[PDB]
Amino acid sequence: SLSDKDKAAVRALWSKIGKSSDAIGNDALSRMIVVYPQTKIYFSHWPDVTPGSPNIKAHGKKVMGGIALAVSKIDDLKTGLMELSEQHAYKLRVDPSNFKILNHCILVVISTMFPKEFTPEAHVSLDKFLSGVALALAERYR
Amino acid sequence: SLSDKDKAAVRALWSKIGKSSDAIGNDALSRMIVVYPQTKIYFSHWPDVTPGSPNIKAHGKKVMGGIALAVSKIDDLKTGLMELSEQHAYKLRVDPSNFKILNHCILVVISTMFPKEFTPEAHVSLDKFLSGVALALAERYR
Amino acid sequence: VEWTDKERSIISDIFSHMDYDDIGPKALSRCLVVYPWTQRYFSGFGNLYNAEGIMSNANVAAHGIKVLHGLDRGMKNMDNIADAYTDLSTLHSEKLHVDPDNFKLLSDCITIVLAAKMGHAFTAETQGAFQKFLAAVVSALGKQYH
Amino acid sequence: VEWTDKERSIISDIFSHMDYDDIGPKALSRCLVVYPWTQRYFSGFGNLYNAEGIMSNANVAAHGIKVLHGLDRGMKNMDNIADAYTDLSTLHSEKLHVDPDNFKLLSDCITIVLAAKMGHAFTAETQGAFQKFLAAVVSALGKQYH
Ligand code: HEM
Ligand code: HEM
Ligand code: HEM
Ligand code: HEM
Repeated sequence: SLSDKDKAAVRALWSKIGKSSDAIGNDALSRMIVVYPQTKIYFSHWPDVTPGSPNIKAHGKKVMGGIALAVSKIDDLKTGLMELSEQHAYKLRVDPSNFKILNHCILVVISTMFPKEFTPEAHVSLDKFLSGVALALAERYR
Repeated sequence: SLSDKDKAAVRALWSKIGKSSDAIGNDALSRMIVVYPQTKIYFSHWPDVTPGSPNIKAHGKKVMGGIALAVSKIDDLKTGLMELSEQHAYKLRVDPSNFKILNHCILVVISTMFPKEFTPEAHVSLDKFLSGVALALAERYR
Repeated sequence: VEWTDKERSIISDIFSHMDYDDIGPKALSRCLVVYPWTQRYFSGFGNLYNAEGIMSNANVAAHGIKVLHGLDRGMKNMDNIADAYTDLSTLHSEKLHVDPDNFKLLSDCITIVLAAKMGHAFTAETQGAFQKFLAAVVSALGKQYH
Repeated sequence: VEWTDKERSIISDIFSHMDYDDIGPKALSRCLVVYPWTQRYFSGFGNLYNAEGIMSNANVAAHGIKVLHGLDRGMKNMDNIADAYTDLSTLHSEKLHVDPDNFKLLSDCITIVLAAKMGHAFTAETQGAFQKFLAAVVSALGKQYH
């Protein structure tokens, strides 16, 4: 679970990098589809699962909107994401394993984009939080 | 998280298999070091790292006693196992990934030993529970 | 790669007495309730609403028996497992769009179902040899994914 | 495995511009605070008690430098990576007794430090190439375990 320290760390970092969340998302998803090719199967319903694609840029903006929501619900992510979870659970049926993948791509994006901000202390608490989100999303899987 | 349904399934199964926890523990930890040999590094300080040995019979009774406790604190694994959790962090320093491995081996032993009782529904609840314990053990690591 | 002769005997033993018509359904039904997202690929099958339905769904039964027989090529091809699933892997990758992580999960359900059936005889060394095999096949199935 | 000329060239580029004195410390320090159980193997180093101490620890710094140089054999023989780490893999298991999963954790930290440094330059294709190499090395180090 997230500590007060953890909680203060994600908020200060989210407070710091939140401006460029639209770019963070596009780059993360891009990275996901290119490095973890297996993940494209979930976007086969699209005609163009390609880096920076028209559509790719969109779900990316989508995903980081869910990350910012998660920051604002950080004291009870499980309740804060019941809707997000019902969608990947019930509607998309995305293996939780991929949440892990995306998370590693997200750390890389932010590390590239905000190297001074992404200290090892920012990292461990942020990694604690993204694992925290993944489990909230898994909430209605089984 | 565990539903009231999930909590119920874990309680009735333990009600059933609880007596043979010593057989589960021996068998599980034994299986563990044989099929995933790399986990024996955590027992590198011991004189008898092999299945059935006094010590595997030893660390076995304890581990299932932790599970027995976990069943007892099933409404709050986090609070219930903080005692054990700080031990594996600071005292044992077990990489949590190995919890996944142990959790698998216990599911397999219980299937050998209680094939009638270990139905898919019980399975999903128990797997959810052991993940829940695995998280609880990770509580004090970082 | 590499296999010990005993590893060879174990796998040959296990398969030689495998009741595929029994083990298949139970492993694929089992997988569908403990990893419910795997139901995503069996739309046309029908009911995946509750555990009961799944466990009494004929289509799933027929499909797990098929997926279990699938393993045969690999067992009858111990030193060239990747080549034996290259097409199966393309089938799984380009035609059906299955996420390869699910391969690991069904394997685990198979391990647990055989374990039930084999009980005490499912020794740790037996387990290791079967899992190593199930592991090779899954590396093979996810190969043509990209 | 199979290497594309682009991958060879990507690995070559990255290694050619690597500041081992800067990356090594930072990647090792990062791992010790992000996956604190890795601290188990570095008793003698001194202060490993919190992030500050770790990140100003000379012992830690020097060992991050050795560890990264540890990849040097690898990319300097892209087709025989498995072989090149046999001896290191034997040391890590029989003489140091380190859990192989930790190689993954430190691999990711190396990757994340490289990214900060390289920023915009760490394209996905660079990340895929770089991760592909490190996965090769990691498989190699956990090879002599049993
Ligand atoms: C950081 C973790 C994640 C977050 C915060 C997240 C969030 C979201 C959000 C906010 C939506 C918008 C709903 C919609 O599009 O209808 C969405 C949809 C979707 N997500 Fe995720 N998601 C995450 C992980 C994943 C992963 C790992 C995958 C694939 C492997 C995935 C696949 C999808 C798909 C396919 C859609 C629907 C496509 C569409 O927009 O029509 N998600 N997700
Ligand atoms: C189901 C999860 C587990 C539970 C409930 C559990 C529980 C326990 C308990 C109750 C103790 C006794 C220590 C004390 O009370 O002072 C213990 C010790 C220990 N555990 Fe765990 N454990 C689990 C998983 C693991 C795993 C996966 C490993 C490594 C692969 C591990 C390694 C150890 C070691 C090395 C000891 C100390 C014994 C010695 O002196 O050699 N544990 N564990
Ligand atoms: C041990 C791992 C597996 C083996 C050996 C295996 C084998 C097979 C075989 C032999 C077929 C028949 C192809 C045909 O119909 O021409 C098949 C089809 C199929 N498999 Fe797999 N499979 C495996 C894992 C999976 C998993 C994990 C999933 C789902 C997550 C899956 C989903 C499917 C689907 C949807 C079909 C097509 C149904 C049909 O036959 O009409 N498979 N598989
Ligand atoms: C990419 C992964 C890694 C590589 C390439 C690597 C490489 C090396 C190298 C080159 C040495 C020096 C041995 C000699 O003097 O010949 C070494 C030693 C060592 N490694 Fe690793 N290593 C890796 C990961 C790890 C991890 C993750 C840990 C534990 C957290 C670890 C623990 C150690 C220890 C304890 C030593 C011995 C140094 C001493 O005597 O204090 N290694 N490793």
